[PDB]
Amino acid sequence: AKDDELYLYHLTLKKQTNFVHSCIGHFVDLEAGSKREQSQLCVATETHLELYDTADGELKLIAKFQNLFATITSMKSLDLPWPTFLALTSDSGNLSIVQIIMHAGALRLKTLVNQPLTRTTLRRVSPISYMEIDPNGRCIILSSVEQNKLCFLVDYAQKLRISSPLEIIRPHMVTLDMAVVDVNFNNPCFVTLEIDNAATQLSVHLIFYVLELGLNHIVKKADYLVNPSANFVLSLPDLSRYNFNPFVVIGFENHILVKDMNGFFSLKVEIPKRSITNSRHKNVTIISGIVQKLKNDFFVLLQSNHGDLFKLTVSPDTNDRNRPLVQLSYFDTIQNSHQLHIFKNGYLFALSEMNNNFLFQFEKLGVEKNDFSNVLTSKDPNKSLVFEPSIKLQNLSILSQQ
Amino acid sequence: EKKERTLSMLLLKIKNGNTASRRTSMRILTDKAVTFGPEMIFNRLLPILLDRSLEDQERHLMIKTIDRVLYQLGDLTKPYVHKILVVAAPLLIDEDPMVRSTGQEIITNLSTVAGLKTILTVMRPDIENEDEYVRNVTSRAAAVVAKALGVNQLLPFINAACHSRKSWKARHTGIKIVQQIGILLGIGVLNHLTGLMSCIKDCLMDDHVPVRIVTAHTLSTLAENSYPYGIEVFNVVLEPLWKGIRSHRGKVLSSFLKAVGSMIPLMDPEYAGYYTTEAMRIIRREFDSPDDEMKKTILLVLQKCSAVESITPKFLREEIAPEFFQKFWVRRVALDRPLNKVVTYTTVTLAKKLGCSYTIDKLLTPLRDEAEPFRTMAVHAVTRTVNLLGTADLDERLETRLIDALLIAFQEQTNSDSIIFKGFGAVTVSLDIRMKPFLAPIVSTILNHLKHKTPLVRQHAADLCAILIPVIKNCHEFEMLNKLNIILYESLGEVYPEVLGSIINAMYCITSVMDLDKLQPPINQILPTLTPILRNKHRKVEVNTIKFVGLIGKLAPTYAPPKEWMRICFELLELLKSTNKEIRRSANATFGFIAEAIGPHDVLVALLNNLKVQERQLRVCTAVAIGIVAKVCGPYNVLPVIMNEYTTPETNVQNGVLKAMSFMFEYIGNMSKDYIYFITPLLEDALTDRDLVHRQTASNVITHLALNCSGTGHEDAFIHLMNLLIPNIFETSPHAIMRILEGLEALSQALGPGLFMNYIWAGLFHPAKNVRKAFWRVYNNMYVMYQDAMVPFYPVTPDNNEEYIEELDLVL
Amino acid sequence: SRHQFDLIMCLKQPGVQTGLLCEKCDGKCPICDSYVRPKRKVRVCENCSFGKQAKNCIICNLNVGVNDAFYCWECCRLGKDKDGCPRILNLG
Amino acid sequence: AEKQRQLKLQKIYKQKYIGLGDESTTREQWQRNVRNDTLNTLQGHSASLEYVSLSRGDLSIRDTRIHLLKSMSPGYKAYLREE
Amino acid sequence: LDNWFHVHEMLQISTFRPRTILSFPNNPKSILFIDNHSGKKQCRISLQIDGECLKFGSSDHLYKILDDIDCVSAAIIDFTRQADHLIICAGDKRLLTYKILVNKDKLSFDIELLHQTEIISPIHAMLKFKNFLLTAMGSTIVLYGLGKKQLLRRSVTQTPVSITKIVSMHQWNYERLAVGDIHESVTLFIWDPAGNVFIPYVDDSVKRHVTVLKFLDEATVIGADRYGNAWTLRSPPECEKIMSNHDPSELSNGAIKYPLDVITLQQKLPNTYDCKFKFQLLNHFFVNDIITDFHILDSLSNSDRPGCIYMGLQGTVGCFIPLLSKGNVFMMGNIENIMAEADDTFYLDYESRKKNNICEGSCSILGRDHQEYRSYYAPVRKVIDGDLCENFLRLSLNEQEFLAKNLKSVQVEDIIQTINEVRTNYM
Amino acid sequence: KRRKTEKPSLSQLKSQVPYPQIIEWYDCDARYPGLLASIKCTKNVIPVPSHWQSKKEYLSGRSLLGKRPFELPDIIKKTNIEQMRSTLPALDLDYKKLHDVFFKIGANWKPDHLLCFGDVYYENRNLFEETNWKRMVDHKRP
RNA sequence: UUACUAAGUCUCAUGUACUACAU
RNA sequence: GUGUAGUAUCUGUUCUUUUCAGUGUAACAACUGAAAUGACCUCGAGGCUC
Repeated sequence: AKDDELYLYHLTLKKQTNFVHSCIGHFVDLEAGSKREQSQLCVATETHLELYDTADGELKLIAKFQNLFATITSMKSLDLPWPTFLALTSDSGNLSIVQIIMHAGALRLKTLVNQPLTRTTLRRVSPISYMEIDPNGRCIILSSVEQNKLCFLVDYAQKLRISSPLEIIRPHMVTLDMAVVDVNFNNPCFVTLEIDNAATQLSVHLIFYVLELGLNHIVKKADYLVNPSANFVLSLPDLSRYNFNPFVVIGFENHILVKDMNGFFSLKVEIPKRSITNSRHKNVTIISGIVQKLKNDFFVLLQSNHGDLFKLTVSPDTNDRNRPLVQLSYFDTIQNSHQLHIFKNGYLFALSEMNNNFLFQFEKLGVEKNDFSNVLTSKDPNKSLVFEPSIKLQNLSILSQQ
Repeated sequence: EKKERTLSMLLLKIKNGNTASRRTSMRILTDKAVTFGPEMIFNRLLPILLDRSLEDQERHLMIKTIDRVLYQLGDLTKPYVHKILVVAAPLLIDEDPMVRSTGQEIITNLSTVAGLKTILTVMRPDIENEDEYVRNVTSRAAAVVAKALGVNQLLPFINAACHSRKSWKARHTGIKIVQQIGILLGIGVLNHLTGLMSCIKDCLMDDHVPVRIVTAHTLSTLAENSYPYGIEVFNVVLEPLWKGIRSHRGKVLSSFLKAVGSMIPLMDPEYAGYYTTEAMRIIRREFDSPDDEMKKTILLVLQKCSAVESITPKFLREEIAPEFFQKFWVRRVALDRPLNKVVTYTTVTLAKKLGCSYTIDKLLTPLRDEAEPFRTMAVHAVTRTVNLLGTADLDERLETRLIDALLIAFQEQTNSDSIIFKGFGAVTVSLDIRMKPFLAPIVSTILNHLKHKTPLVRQHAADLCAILIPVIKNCHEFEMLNKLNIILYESLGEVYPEVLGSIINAMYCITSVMDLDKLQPPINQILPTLTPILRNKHRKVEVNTIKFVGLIGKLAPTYAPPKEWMRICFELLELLKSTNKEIRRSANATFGFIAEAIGPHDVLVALLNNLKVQERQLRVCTAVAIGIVAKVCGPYNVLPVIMNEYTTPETNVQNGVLKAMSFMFEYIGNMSKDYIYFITPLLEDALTDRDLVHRQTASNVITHLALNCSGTGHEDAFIHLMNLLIPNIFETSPHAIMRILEGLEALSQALGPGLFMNYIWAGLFHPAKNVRKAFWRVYNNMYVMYQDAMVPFYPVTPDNNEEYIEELDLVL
Repeated sequence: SRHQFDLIMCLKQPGVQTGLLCEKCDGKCPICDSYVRPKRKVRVCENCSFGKQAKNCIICNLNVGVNDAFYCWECCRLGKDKDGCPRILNLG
Repeated sequence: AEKQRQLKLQKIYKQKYIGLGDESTTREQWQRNVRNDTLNTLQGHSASLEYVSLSRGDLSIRDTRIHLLKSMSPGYKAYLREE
Repeated sequence: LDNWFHVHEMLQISTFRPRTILSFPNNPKSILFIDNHSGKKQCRISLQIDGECLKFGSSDHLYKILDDIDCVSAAIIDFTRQADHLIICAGDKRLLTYKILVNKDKLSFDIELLHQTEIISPIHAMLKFKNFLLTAMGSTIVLYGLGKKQLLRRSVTQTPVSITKIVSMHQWNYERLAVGDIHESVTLFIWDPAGNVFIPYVDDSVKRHVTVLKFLDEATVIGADRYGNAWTLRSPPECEKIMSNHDPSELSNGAIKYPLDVITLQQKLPNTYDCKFKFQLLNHFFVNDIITDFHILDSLSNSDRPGCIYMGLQGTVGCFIPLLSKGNVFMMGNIENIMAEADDTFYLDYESRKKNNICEGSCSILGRDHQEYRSYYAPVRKVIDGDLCENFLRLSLNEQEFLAKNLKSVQVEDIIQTINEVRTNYM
Repeated sequence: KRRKTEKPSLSQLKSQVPYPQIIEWYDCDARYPGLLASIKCTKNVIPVPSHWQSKKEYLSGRSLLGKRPFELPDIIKKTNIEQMRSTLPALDLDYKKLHDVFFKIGANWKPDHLLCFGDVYYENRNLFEETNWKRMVDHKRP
């Protein structure tokens, strides 16, 4: 008898286009004998992976790498004191640090060290889905949505060396939005928002962690309870000019906070709102913050659910004392973008979770901090600014779309 | 607070007692050290480990306890700084690396307990110890305290306390602490490189020669720690280092050369040539060292310079080759072990740069010399050069001279010199196709070394013949095969087991290079002669005999009567589970060819009949033989006869069948997929059988079979196999319960959770308090292996649970 | 272990280090003690390495091992490979 | 001895993998594990996350993700009720 | 190999977010688009045929705006061969009928509102039955005819208790149906004339959340999952014999002789076997995307083997090609088996050379095994994954020749031949 | 005590159930009966094999005494090793023969009985009689 | 035309295997 | 062809304080505590019995 047994041949004709992860490192040196430039980006969708360069002000396919056959749940580049190779975490729990290399006549992706963690599946205990690397590249940190957090201390030698994992386990605390604060080599410090899994009331509390290179463990530092409305954390780099004390930006829904590590300074600045507020209007939120610093001027870009792109700068408030202030303003906005990067060049790569990734070069850079009209301050935390969006697109200029 | 003394007895409970009972003492003392008294606590903790009875594990436990006490008693550890500094100092200077590591850890913990000011006030007045050992211990203690309490945290205090001119003691102790910190930190001297060089440069032009030597040693240690890159700070003292090479005298020039040897490889490419030319005025001139401290330093400096890319091979052949060959390349160091190692290493490192032919045609005299002492080192260096470079740089006259020297060294092997034995094979491999024209020389050498009838001599000759067997016999000669086989099978009854193993290895190499009947010993005679040799209990002898019997049936699978091969297989079946894994691998490697040459049906019937005999102490190995005989054509020749052996009514036989089926499946990953359906009617009577043993081992079959056959598309058969398993979940006993759990987990992979779930769900809670405890085991393992995999399969509906999830019903 | 019951395991997050097994225990998958088609080298937490105890056979806990232990292909699919740190703390 | 080890491995596996029904587990305890894992995978796969984002119609996708995160805790229902 | 397509399409953002896409049965390709507004409920309809779109009437606008109409689900129907109607289901739970017009050398689309009908359910799924609209309520399947002043219920079929809602459904030549669920899986129905009802004749094995569903054949069904499983099921030959040898009218009531086992499964397990048959799993696969649309094409660029191509939500398009003969799937299966553990083979070679003198995930770059990743939710059954064997093409000649030595079969060159054969010949 | 006496009647539990005939008297003491009825009565779940609540260790069966030891699958019985080796109270074979039996002859071959989605084997059951039954419904016709 | 189910626990005996241990 | 200790498994045999309450059990079982004595009526059951 003929066996039915339909034999199907699966092919991926066009590969998954929703880009969930990106990294800013400089991986391969191509077409140039000796060149080192930080401008390049590698972007990953789950299985599929791609590597783009710009260097021209216009984005370029470099090579579409072979199918990894896994779910990449986070990807972050690491830079150590060298060719910058990206640390990649996926299902199987393996922390896989891969370097993009030129082999034969094509670019192939080589793996250096993969460390077994959890098991093979997409899990809550699985220390993936939340990942970040020390901006100086000294240590990589993975965490889990709920159970536990692991942080490896990365060291380079004639062969790469991953230090033994540093474990912290909080049973009932569901972790969300890992954001690591840069440091001067003092000590790595990462910040999370822990929502309690088992509780009578909904409680979302931020928590700070300082990994101690001396004692080789992660230390709970400041546990600050904030309203359940909390959304995300971003890292303010220094505030060295104003008054180790890191400061974080906690995006809430209808307003923004920034908090000290020592709790000395908690600044509430209400996020402005559109003029139309069409039909259903949420309290919104900010989906993606990012930081940039040049010439003593550091501003951050935080975009709302409507796509409104905002900046923050810090003012000493010379009249009172030297103390931080927080100043919102308005930009060209954009469509909703999952993640934002900035080259050493003035190019700002906007990775949209919606449809298309597109790159910019900013010139106007936005309104000056002097104007009291359109800019909000931490002077009075209770205040509201209505603004009509601008389709004229003055501040940002689209260079390339994907 | 006398109970803290009893806590010392509790410390005994941490030492003498159970692991949890021992860790409980530390966990309790961690929350009680603050309420115990720093004085008595230290007075009871320090002498406990200070005694010589502190074992390795005891030392580790004491170190952990002291670290916990310091972490609890941070400020209280200040008054006790004079105690641990007097206790941890000698332990840090111990012989074993573990002792020094524990001492350094204890010192770092004591430093981190108090502040840097306490460590400074403790280590500063300790410089009055006029004893060199006490001074070195204090310097190492200060270095360890600075390596953990911050290098720049103690850098200014040390630079302000050592930059004075009190006496030579402080000036020496400063450089000593600097070198100790640079050695303890390691690669962490990059940022503090210039910060330390700024304070260490005060000794490069110091008046006292001792301070200058200490500064040179510290600079060399820093260059070795911060090597190879990062020579920027090295330029701060690079000029004096390159100038004073031929300026100091005795110890000063020695220290300068020792520092330059480390600074040269880390230097750049431009200034490296100038530094080498400036140092050669005092290096090549003083190549002949009156003592060993100068000779070893010069050898290390020459090796480091050869490693550097600055001085090319031309400069080495011009100004480095003649001096190195005159003052160093000689038999004047035939007894200095350290010198014999250092010169050999330097020559091996420099041969790759100066060309192997440049030394292969210049070292053909030290090996052929009558002095066996220097001849051993010469042969070692020659073998190292041949292994590093290879056989390219080999001239005709040079090759002839090397062959003559090797033959003279092997013939004049008056002592047990394994260097020549190890280098003969390397030289034969370097010969390659040239060994054919040089055949009769090595042939006569091996004949004279084999017919000598000396035990160690015959062993070395057999080893050298087995090493160079494939190069000589495989030269397409067909003339030396008989001359080799006649002498090979002659000394077959050697009482020495090592000589017997060497002869067996040589015969195996000959049989691999020779054929039937090209081999000199007849197959019909070597087979019965080698048959009783396999019965010997010698490890190496049996390991070689197994491979010999296997290779005997390689090209020629016949050369035997079937009864002889069957007897050999029956004899070797008992050695398939020996202690040494090499014999276990050789047995399986030989039995495959043995069964391929004998026949499938005969070997299968023999193995089946052997199942009932050889009761279950070594019976399972016979089953492995069934699984080892079904790897040449697959398990389609072993399985049918197995199934009949299961048709046999005897229990123990059926068990051996089911287990043999398990193992034969785990040894084949991709094979069982096609064989799965023929198995299920056998497991039909297995899983249904009343005996918990048959149900157990059948489940063990389903484990491997399901794991390796999972995803093939046989789930419909797997569904059956499971449907018979589910009723066995409630079966008790540890073996049955774990075999059945593992079986069901294997079924989770072949079926996927969904159906396996469906069973687990319909039994998931239940009132029975027993059924529940049983199924929640399977659901625990399922939750361990799969979570996301089970997510879609939770039978949860809005009426099933209150909250449910509002987002599952969303449809777009 | 799979056979001897009283043997206790470690089960922590494995580090970069690789566990050693003695020539006597060579070839066993540390979970199932199987000799077939090994896959990935065992990795143990740093807490099981440190000093002399690092040299011990992760299986028999007594002898000093030269060889690395590998998981089999059945345990690598069962995921017990990634379960945690295999070691035998109690001698049994 | 063997079962006694299975108790310890029950404690360890329960610690790592959180909810594992041992013998007696309340429907509130277990259903919470169900909800937590289902939401966990809905937000965990960028795929299903993108899906729930559109079918729900939220203005941004991270609203859906952090929604699921918040939805993991029981009090989030009353939290929505208090808005 | 990387692209296999070209995409023909200040800041530009449209307030209208698209909803669904439709095409007329009679016109071979005429594609009608329906969008929504983010804001007050609003819609637009943009029809295109041939090169670019159409004008609306004599107006400049190329699209139509529908105020207060939002579309939860929509499908176009032709009640008569000469008339073309459009079907909207509003979130107000109202069924709206329209009429499409093509002006033909004045050519333009003219949409015309006909009727208004209230609906109990949201109507997540509807399709074209013969002469009729075949729609699915939440619980039940209604078959609407064409009435005037509004459309009428011609027949209603009450679902088995298991089905809560119907995500999607599809028909086979008007005789048969496959009806999907949110929670539960596909269940096939048959239309019985003069019985005026669909009778379920088969259940499905396991619980699967089916987003989109199609027919390859009469007896087999394609389906995807909310979670990314791509599967295909087949009715058992025991059922195919019965339905081939019997009329549907005898299924619900009347004499149909079922083997002893089926009835014993009815009284023994009434919940699972209520539909008295079960789908034996035929093909199963996991594509990490969420498949939006399956389409079964009798030929892909004239190729003989008919393929099925799917577009995923996160975006992707992929195909399942049935392999003729056997040694096609034997060679393909062997190549996939090679590339599966190839990383482990490299690790064992790299291990042996270290015994005589590269991590484990070297070749895969990630720890996931192929069979493990592609298995995932449920093990792949007969489907061999070509996306793996394609990676064999990029590897260097040394690596490829290192891998193919495990086969007594043909050389690397013929391997690459068979691999590249699929895109050429099969599409 | 109070919780044991707090239990709702099984018929009170039937109304919550879409397929009430599966629920049984012992479901009254289900600690979460409203839930257990929903799970047990969910579509595709396969009720626990009923050999629990019996202390017979699942096999005391009198029928187990009369079960046949084994029967070769006829395709393997073609290989003739049955005559070569007598299992009931050496035989040279061909590699091509055995290999072809499993592959050439027996590729499409499958066991005749197997079992279905929810088939569960109770102690008193014997599949063989049902195999001859299914085969007989096939051969014999009016 | 008979619409398919019986032994259990205890006690004191018989039947039969077995496990460490010694000549 | 023996002895020491010990185990398992048949089969035979037999039904342990009538009740109450608690534990326990899926329900049993099992376990834990106490104790009615007297009178009458109908066909081992029965009593808004005293």
